[PDB]
Amino acid sequence: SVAEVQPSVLQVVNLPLVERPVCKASTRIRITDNMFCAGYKPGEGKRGDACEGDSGGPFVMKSPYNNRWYQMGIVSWGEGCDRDGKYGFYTHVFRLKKWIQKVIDRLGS
Amino acid sequence: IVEGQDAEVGLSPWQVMLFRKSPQELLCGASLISDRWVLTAAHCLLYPPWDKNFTVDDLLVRIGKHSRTRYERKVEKISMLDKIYIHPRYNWKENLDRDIALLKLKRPIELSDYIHPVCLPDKQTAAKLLHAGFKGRVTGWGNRRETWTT
Amino acid sequence: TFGAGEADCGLRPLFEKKQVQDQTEKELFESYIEGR
Amino acid sequence: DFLAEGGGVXPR
Repeated sequence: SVAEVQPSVLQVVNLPLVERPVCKASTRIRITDNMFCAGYKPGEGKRGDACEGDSGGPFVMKSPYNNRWYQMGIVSWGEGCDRDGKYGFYTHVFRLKKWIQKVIDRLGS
Repeated sequence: IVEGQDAEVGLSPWQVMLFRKSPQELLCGASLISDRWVLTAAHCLLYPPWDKNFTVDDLLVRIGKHSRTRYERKVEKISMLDKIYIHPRYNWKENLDRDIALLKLKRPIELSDYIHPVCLPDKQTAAKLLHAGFKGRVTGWGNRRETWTT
Repeated sequence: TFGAGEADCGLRPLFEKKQVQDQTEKELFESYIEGR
Repeated sequence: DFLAEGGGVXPR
């Protein structure tokens, strides 16, 4: 069972990291270092974005040094899905990593 | 996901599906970062604006899935949560700052060709990989387009 | 912290472990080099 | 107020 809008099988999309100033200028919201934005700029022709239901999911990067996949972000929020001039926001895993350590390593790390 | 494509099977072995016991439904995405710990957004569980406060007994975690809809016999592992941890400085009102939460599984899951944990960045990797222009990858069973529809 | 936490993490059984690449993994590599 | 500025948490 499935329709159109809600996909039948898992979906993928590779997105470019956008620089902090551009992300800030793209929204009226008080963005924070704890979040980053990604997506193609309007001057790029390529589309693609996370949308409702993708929340909580991972934004990963494959390292060219060692060939491991790292989780860089968590699908957090955005203003609609794939609007030109808008960028999807993601929690900053490396920046919140110390907290992740503390709770996994029994409230200490 | 908008403008994405069907994923090859086993493409994202760390992909977890946050699901609700009752009524049954897809709640969010998540990532297996080890055999016992799952990472997800704090708003997936706690978002007062939409009257959302799921506790441990409302959610199931489905790992190893490909299809959004069907129950995948051989590959899928459904699990229950032992604990839930929402970041203490999570800000849902103002800006959704610190939108991070950890789900502790009842007991460690069993890795497979379809169930494998992702790495968490470390200082060096963060510094080398996180540059504007560089691409990352997003996966999910979310909607394909903005809604005016179901 | 340093690279591998689990030593096995991020190494997909069906790809990196089998020396097989996924269909669009190349898109990621290409955006790389040292361009940023 | 996130909601006031159009911000949107990710199913509806």
